[PDB]
Amino acid sequence: HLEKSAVLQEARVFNETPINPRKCAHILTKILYLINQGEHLGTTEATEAFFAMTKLFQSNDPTLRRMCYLTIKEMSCIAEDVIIVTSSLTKDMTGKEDNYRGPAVRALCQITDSTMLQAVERYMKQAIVDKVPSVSSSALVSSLHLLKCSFDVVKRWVNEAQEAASSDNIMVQYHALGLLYHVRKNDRLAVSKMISKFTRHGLKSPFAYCMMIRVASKQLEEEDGSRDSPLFDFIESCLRNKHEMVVYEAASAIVNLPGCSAKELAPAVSVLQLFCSSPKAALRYAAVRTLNKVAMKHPSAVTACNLDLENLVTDSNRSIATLAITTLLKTGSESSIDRLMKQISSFMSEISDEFKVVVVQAISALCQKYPRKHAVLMNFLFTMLREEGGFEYKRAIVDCIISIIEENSESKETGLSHLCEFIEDCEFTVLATRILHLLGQEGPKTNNPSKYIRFIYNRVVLEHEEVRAGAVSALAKFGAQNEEMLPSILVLLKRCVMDDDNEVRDRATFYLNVLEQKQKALNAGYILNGLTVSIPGLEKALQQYTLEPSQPEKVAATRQEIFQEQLAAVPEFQGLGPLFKSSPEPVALTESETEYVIRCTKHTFSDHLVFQFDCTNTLNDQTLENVTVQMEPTEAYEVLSYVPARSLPYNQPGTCYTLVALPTEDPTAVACTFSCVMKFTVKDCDPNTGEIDEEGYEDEYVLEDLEVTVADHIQKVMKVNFEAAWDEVGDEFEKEETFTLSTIKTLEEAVGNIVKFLGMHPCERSDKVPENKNTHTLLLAGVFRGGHDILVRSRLLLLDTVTMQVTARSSEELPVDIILASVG
Amino acid sequence: LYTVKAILILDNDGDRLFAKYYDDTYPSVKEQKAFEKNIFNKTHRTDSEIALLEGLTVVYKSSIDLYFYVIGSSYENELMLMAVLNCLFDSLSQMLRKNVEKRALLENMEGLFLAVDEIVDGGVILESDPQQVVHRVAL
Amino acid sequence: EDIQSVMTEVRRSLGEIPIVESEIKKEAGELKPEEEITVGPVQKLVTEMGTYATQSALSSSRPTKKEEDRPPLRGFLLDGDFFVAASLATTLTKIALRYVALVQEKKKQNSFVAEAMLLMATILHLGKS
Repeated sequence: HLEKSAVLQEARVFNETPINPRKCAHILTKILYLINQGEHLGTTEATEAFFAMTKLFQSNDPTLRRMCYLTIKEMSCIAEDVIIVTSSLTKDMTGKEDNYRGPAVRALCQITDSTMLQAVERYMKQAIVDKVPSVSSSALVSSLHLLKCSFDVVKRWVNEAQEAASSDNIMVQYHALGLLYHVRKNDRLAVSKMISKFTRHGLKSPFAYCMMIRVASKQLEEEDGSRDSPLFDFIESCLRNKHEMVVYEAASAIVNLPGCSAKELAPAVSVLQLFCSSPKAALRYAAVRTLNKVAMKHPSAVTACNLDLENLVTDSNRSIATLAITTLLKTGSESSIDRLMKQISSFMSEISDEFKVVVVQAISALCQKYPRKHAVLMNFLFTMLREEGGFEYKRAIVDCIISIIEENSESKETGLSHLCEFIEDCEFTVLATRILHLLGQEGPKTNNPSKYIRFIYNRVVLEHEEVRAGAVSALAKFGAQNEEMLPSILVLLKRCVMDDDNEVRDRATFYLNVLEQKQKALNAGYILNGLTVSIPGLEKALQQYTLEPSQPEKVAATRQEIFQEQLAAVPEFQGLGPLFKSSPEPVALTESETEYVIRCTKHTFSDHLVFQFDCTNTLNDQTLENVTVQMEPTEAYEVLSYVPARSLPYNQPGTCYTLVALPTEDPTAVACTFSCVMKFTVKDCDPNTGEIDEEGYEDEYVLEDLEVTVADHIQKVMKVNFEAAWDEVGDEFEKEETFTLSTIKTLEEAVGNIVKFLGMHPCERSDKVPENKNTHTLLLAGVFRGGHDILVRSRLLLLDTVTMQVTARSSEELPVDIILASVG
Repeated sequence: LYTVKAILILDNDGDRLFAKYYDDTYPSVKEQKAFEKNIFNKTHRTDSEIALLEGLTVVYKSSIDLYFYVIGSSYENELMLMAVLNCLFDSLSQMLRKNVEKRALLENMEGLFLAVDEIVDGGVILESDPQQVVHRVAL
Repeated sequence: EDIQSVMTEVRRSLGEIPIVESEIKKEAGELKPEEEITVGPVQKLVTEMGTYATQSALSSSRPTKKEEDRPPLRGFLLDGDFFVAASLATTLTKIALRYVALVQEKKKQNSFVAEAMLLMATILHLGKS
């Protein structure tokens, strides 16, 4: 239509004296036209045009004002000294009428940056509360843009934003709730308060419902303090308003992840909610679906089926038919697959071009995804090869072949062989590469390789370089794997085809010379089956889904080992007792992502305990350095050393340790409590993940106590015969004490309490005791730190409560004393 | 805050009489036109309120020599999108003082540009009331 | 002696690289064990040659791709090879400085049989009886 240069240029007159609202407005229209028609502005002339226009803001005409808003936003980024236009926009923005109000806030806020943010706020507060949708919605979207430049200004607007939220007017609410969710967010909980306020309400605003559904879709039970249900009384889990999109979004989330469970007037576990909307017009597309559903997509699938299946079969309209395939695909599942496959077979008949490729891929893809047997997948993959013969590709040769060598290989090659009979050189580089690669790699004894070779030999002549090169190298590997083959390799390679073309020659000269001339140490080594060049995943199935309706390694296996590894890096802990075990009951001192996350584990050594404290400073305003967790033992333990966490910045874990020595004569338990306080140096930080200030202050954060149990000292085992082990460990360290467990009225619980506490597995599966028997003998075994066995015998008497005489024997005085004390 | 991906009003080839991009995904002419040609090819010569293109529900209508578009998300349905598309058709008609054809749009290029910006704002649906848009805009 | 410099701009440049792998794999080291140097002698080249084939190594600012061309070819033969580092002996160099089978005339053994345009017409001629 227009020329960008002439129009950008003539705009410069505004900058001088002429303001002429008609002429300038036209010139502006022309700018909008240059963009719209599709053109790109030249920067010098743009920069000039922008400074000129600001003069035009003096004249207040509604059409000129309008031109001015669109033109400055489009020209804003390809212009300089734009800042002048802010004042003019504020002047316009306060002027009453929707033409100015709404369009200005949007143009102003786009140009506005954090410095300028402050200016627009009075006018913004006035514009947001409006139940006149233009002014309010433009102001609400405007605030969203402004969250970037400066967050804090926008946040103050949360009250005006909320005020708009209370409208049932669709725009004012959609914008209000949507924006609010973004704005007020400083934690989940404050947003959740905003949502609960609207939540109990039966809106007539579908957009608000939708934007909110998304916020809601996850279970929120902290909305406005707390509440006893994930409840959403606005359609998400409810079905207060029917309208097929909202109904679909809501129904797929709620069914197997309740936003609330099913109500008689609002299904929300049952499959129903989608289905009542399901017979419909074009509208049906949302309605008919599924996704998730109780307990599977399949009972759901049956409802809707009439609709999806008739459109999919009948309509050879692309627009309908696509909705019908997506809808079939959605009502699908593992079960559904029988049905889904016949339909997809049928579908290509309506739209057959790419759609053909897709159905032959889909039937294979569905068989791989939803199991109807891996074999059937191969058989479908043959049908794909047959029908298209060329829309298979290179990625198919690699994917078919890799997939095939899971089971199919002998068959696949053979099928391929037959498939190769097709068409000599229009079959493509890829099929020849597949029969060639497979015949090379399997080295057929399932069928005679001679047919395969004869088929491939012809294809090579008239097809691309990459296959002819493929054919020589394959032949060489084929030689190395099977001796028999060598005579065919020679007739093929001497030919002008499989060698002596171009690329084919170079590869061949190498491959040939290595087979012919050389040892074939290399050739032998090279064939490991004669496999592909790469093993990807199973690419086809996802591709197909969209297209149709258009080494974790480990050391440790035990808590002691993983901790032992962590400990081992540090010297002191392995140098001063080596680790018998680490706790089977590690206790987290301070909860996750509050102030600190500290998890401590107590590790036992031959004569020591090391406490590993994994410390996180989740303090947004700080970053920590030289952090240690300090300890006060409540019994006689010596605290030898502290190992610091070098730094703990915001949200970054670090580990600190305290090594203490264990008593080895203590008459009371090694079940003991340590009071923990982390001390550290704080340097100020701007929350990101870390950043330290030039100077800072000392600060401390209090932590929970760490409890060490007898369970940490002992590792559980059972014995085949307790009595022998029990005598064998040391009846010379034997001590006996009688306890009453009055809070345990039966033997079975009693055995469980001694077993858990001590960290001893009761022998011979003695946690199950004959219910309410007068006498019982409980056999305990486990190994104590240092590597010495500890056996405990508890002879239980059951009155109405449990009394036990617990006799313990151990290779030391300490386990005996420790167990006896801890139990009572 | 997002519903509408883009709005296009296209001649009966898919070429840009108009498009205004409420996505940031097409700003350059080459690609804005490619998009336009892409959506017009699927959707056209099968009029319904549904089309699925690019994994997005595309809602469209037609006139004498134009096809009118809203592209939006496919987690929705036609009807939500349709409310935008109906506003788009309607508001342009009342605004221009003549029904949407290539002739009405070209007749008043300014009414068309302004009217569409009121309907969609950066992919959020700013307005959907045809009457409101028309008063809001000044020719 | 240029070779690190020439190869390296390409090795870190892009274009289309499937078949590139095969050809570079048998090729890069060859001929004389230490007779180049720009900031990568012939040995860096053998390193490179191996990385490009299917290995991994910092050399020529890394190769463009490593994953080979059509499924049969793979890296391995050549990887084993370069017994004597890029030197005319019984390695890549041997292969490179030798020609696969007979190569003489215009019988189509490293040949193409006259002038390419005249040949299209002769191929067309089926000579059906």
